[PDB]
Amino acid sequence: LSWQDYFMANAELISKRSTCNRAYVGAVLVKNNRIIATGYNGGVADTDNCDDVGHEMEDGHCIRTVHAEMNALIQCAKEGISANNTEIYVTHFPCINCTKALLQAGVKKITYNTAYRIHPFAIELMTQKEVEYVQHDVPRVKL
Amino acid sequence: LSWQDYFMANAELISKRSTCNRAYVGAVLVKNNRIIATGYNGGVADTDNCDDVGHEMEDGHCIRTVHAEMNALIQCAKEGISANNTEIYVTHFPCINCTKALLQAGVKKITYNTAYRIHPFAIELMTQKEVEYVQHDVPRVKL
Amino acid sequence: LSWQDYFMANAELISKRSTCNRAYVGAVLVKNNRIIATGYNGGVADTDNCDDVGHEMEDGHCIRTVHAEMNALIQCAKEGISANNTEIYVTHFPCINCTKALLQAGVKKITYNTAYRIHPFAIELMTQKEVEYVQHDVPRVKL
Amino acid sequence: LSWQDYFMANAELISKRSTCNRAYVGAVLVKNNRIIATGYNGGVADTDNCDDVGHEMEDGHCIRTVHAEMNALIQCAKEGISANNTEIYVTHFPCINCTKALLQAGVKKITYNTAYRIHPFAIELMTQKEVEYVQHDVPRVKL
Amino acid sequence: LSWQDYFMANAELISKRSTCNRAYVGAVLVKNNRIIATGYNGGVADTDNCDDVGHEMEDGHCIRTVHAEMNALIQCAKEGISANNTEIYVTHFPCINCTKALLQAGVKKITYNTAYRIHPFAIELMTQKEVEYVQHDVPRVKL
Amino acid sequence: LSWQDYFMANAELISKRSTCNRAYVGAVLVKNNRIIATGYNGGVADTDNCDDVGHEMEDGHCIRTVHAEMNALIQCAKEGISANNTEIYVTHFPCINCTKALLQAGVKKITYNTAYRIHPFAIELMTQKEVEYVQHDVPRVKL
Ligand SMILES: [Zn+2]
Ligand SMILES: [Zn+2]
Ligand SMILES: [Zn+2]
Ligand SMILES: [Zn+2]
Ligand SMILES: [Zn+2]
Ligand SMILES: [Zn+2]
Ligand SMILES: [Zn+2]
Ligand SMILES: [Zn+2]
Ligand SMILES: [Zn+2]
Ligand SMILES: [Zn+2]
Ligand SMILES: [Zn+2]
Ligand SMILES: [Zn+2]
Repeated sequence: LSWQDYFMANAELISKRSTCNRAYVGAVLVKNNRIIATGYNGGVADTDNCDDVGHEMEDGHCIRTVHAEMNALIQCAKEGISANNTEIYVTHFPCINCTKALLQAGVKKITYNTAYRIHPFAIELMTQKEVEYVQHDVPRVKL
Repeated sequence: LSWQDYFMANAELISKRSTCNRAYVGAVLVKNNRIIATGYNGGVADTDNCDDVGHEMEDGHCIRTVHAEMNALIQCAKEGISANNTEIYVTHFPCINCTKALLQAGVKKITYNTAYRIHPFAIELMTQKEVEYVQHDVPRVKL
Repeated sequence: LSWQDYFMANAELISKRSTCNRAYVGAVLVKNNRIIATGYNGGVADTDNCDDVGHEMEDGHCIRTVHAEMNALIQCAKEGISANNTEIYVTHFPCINCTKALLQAGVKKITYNTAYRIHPFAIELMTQKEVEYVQHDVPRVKL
Repeated sequence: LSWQDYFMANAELISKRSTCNRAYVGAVLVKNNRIIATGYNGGVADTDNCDDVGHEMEDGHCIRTVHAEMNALIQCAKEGISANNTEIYVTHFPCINCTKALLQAGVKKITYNTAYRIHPFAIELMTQKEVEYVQHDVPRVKL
Repeated sequence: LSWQDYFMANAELISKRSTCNRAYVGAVLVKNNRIIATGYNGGVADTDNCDDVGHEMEDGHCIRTVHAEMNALIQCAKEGISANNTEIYVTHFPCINCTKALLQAGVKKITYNTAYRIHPFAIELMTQKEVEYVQHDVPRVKL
Repeated sequence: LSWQDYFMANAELISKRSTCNRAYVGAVLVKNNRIIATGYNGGVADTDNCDDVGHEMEDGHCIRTVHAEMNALIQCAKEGISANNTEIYVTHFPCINCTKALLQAGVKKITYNTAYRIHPFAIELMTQKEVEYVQHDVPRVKL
């Protein structure tokens, strides 16, 4: 059982905690192969959730949640734990907004399981910032 | 100057470093009267800026920059410096996503200078999450 | 999955990285619902492992590895990450020394999956040191 | 008065705090010639001690205590202070178990005052891990 | 608006908080262009001040205050935030005492706005310690 | 030895590393019974010392060294290690500036061995700032 799997497996698990059916996504922040922070698709803590009270639409989607990736980053900021020089495992490739946050934060590698459309600017930023992104299936597992 | 005047002064001050024609924003994160992190309208560090190579519009908005509020938080993350129970001073009241991010980060007060129409969800959130928001102008300052 | 199910899941998960034929153990140190450190049946990092060069028996026990519980704590030490008032999830209940180490480290709960005969001194200790110990199975998990 | 002495002297002092006559041993963890953690031969804190209630035998010795070396390491884990890249001063060379812990922790040098039998595996591990161990008498001192 | 200005401007602002008219001086400790600590001319916190109760003379001056520079350093020590490898912006060049403290602390650059007489020993120490000091006017600013 | 005896012992111990003929001082900063930082009569690290090149008198006092009390605090600053709510053990009671620095740093007790005439302002301060000061001799110690 490799770290990539151990990590990519944790993402899929955490993504199940998404508090808004519109999207199940999980993210894990690793440093020295050590999980430091995690996140899934959910809104502010101690706040209603698209699950209990239904979505919070605004011409389109339940804007109620904070993206998993972002949530992971916020966990570092709230818990005061450095994210610079880390890598990340995400169920889906980050949207353009998160991609900028992750990079700004100092994340040096994006490991996704799947991805609809990777924003071209994402790719540009990643290139300029010299950050690699790699697909990596979710390992099938035991009891 | 008062503490508020000193902080809001910095908000207005740091916003001047913005690298995007379209907006000059500045955020100051404070904990126990100490500026711990800041932010302004800027893109990912070490990447082109709407300033040097021009904007990256897409739908009518140079999507290059990262909101000051966020950058201030990202800075916290990136440096392991905690933003739990902090207070923010911003030139303009946060958009709905920054609001979420900020509350999720653990900030308990948002002291703004300018403000359009605070999003309804913003208040629903600040209300539930018991965060207070106050207006305060930029003290006129000497040298 | 429940929080317990997510943690005990990782315990069982990380134990798979063990490098010693004779035992597959996995420890997950948790603080405020965040996995902060982990461990599995492994020897010193960057040294031969019962896996590659075979066991180092002496009296009938490959003494190469370090107990998962410990490695999880050592990881805490090595990274300056605190283990005070944390909670541990382990595949098998701690031997008497790990029990001591864990309590001395400041963990207040030991959630195990499997358990032989908890040492009497173990209970004397957990009792005095007011640490609680709970059993919980590994949730059956998908992909 | 050299640091080696200042440190080796502190070990002998702390070793006097051993809470079990069966063995008086002290240990000091240094980083940048700065004491970061210490330990002596004693059991879990806020627990009985071979001193007050007599030993806790198990076909041999009072298993009641945690080895000084280990205790020092635990202090880092409990207090959340990094031990990686540190050196150590111990009244006696570590047993094979502690030797593995210290190495795992990232201790880069063992300074002992005395030593019965250094486990061969200890020497092997230390070699593989490129860690030096040196004997160093205890300086005689003043008032 | 350059960082030198942003920083030198903050010093002049903080210097206005001096709680003893005999001297208005402010200091800012920067690391990675990030303010980490600050200080002005004032006495121990939660103590009287040459402002409210008049000076505390001793054949010369109100010894009641702690120099701004020193206060900044103390803020790091009290708040537990590393000052090694930082630079500093001060309204006035440090006296010989502070100069030694700053250097000991690990401050690698002194940026002053003005300076009466720079103690020769200061210059010597700075040279031996390879630390540069630079004058830098205070930028004139807005509302 | 008692805890006090162990700490005051170190104070007297570390003062022996002083590099200035004229005074041998030693400060031990303690938090929850752990020596966290120390100091002795020494100049800036990596600079000539009254010991090697002779004193730097000016008005009759080798102004080279930095007071032990301070160096202990500077060490705290330089290493990000907090000195809030700590306790200090010193060979000689602090001069008025160190007293200020120490209180401002957040230490709540000053356990000295020797003491000339405590400055009046020192008491005014320790009184207001509710810091207690105690005398205690250096325990006679063996090897
Ligand atoms: Zn939803
Ligand atoms: Zn996103
Ligand atoms: Zn633009
Ligand atoms: Zn925004
Ligand atoms: Zn084996
Ligand atoms: Zn064990
Ligand atoms: Zn015993
Ligand atoms: Zn041992
Ligand atoms: Zn005054
Ligand atoms: Zn000064
Ligand atoms: Zn001298
Ligand atoms: Zn002094």
